[PDB]
Amino acid sequence: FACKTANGTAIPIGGGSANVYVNLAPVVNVGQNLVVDLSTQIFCHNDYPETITDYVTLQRGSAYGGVLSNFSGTVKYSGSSYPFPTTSETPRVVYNSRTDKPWPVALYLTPVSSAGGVAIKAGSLIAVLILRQTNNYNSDDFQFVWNIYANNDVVVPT
Ligand SMILES: CO[C@H]1O[C@H](CO)[C@@H](O)[C@H](O)[C@@H]1O
Repeated sequence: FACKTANGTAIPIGGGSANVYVNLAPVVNVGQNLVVDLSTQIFCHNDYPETITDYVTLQRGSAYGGVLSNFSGTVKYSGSSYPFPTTSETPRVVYNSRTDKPWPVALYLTPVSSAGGVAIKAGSLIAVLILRQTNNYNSDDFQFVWNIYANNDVVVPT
């Protein structure tokens, strides 16, 4: 089991960490969602589907910088919504193919009432998402840590 980003940054068997740089809607009004859909940028696969089933959760999602200060967050994982920053490990998604499958994580971030102006700074860390991979074969319990960075400013109109 290993993962890679759209631009080809890899985290190999056994886990590790990588930086993910995301383009964000440049203007987001109060009452609207800023959507950060990581399923278009993070992909994983099973290296031995003939014998092994891989299990993958969002173990933890943390918010940083402007997202922590200026947004009210929800994370959608494989079709179900949970609070973000997260309060529990998600259910598992099964990985059972050698063909790359997206990691079905999307953040939905809506501005809090106090938010206004540059609510997310370009280049800033906005989230850390921990992918936890286990299997039905051995005791492997690996963390794939995704550090999410903003590519651009996000303005919340006032
Ligand atoms: C062969 O072992 C590797 O590949 C399998 C299947 O993906 C994983 O379950 C395991 O943790 C290792 O990453």
